Amino acid sequence: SSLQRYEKLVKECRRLEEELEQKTHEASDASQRVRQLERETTRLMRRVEQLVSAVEGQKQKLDETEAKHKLELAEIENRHELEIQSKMSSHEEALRRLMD
Amino acid sequence: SSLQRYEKLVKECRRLEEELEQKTHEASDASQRVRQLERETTRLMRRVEQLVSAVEGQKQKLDETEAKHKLELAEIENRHELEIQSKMSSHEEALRRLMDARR
Ligand SMILES: C[C@@H](O)[C@H](N)C(=O)O
Repeated sequence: SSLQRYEKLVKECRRLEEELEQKTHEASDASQRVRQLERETTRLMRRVEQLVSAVEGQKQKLDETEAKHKLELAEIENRHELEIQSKMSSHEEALRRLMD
Repeated sequence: SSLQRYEKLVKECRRLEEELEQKTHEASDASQRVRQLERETTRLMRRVEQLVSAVEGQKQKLDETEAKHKLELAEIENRHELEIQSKMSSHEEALRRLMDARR
């Protein structure tokens, strides 16, 4: 009776002490895992941020190559039309000097 | 004394029980945060692979755009050479006919 009731409560106290020890080891294991994952997430968010800046940089660079090319084309076209006009001018002076 | 001995052990059992519940709650919060981190980890990893693929796609588009620009420049030079040759040949015909006329 009385001794048995007391030893049953002693045994429950020990069961709580051993479960507490187990949960302490598991909480320690979990904290190792959270810290490991937080080091990964922060490292991931950084490279994502660098890659977004990279994509926007390549997109800007493509608009720049197109802008330079369209200008190069316009300069070439202007220079060629003036060269053709120069030939026509020279031809007219030649005809004027030969035919008087 | 028998009663007092049991009641003192009862209070310790409450302290341990309450301490186990606090540790149970802490483990419950921790393992939930792990699961959220594992989800965010795969979500971020998926975006890294996307952005890397987007980078390689833009680099190929850039090289082909440069290649296309170089072809268009060569075709412009070709057409200009065509027109120069046509102008100079028309001026030579005009010369030949006008020198014939004044003969
Ligand atoms: C829980 C405890 O108080 C009880 N005496 C038992 O035997 O489990």
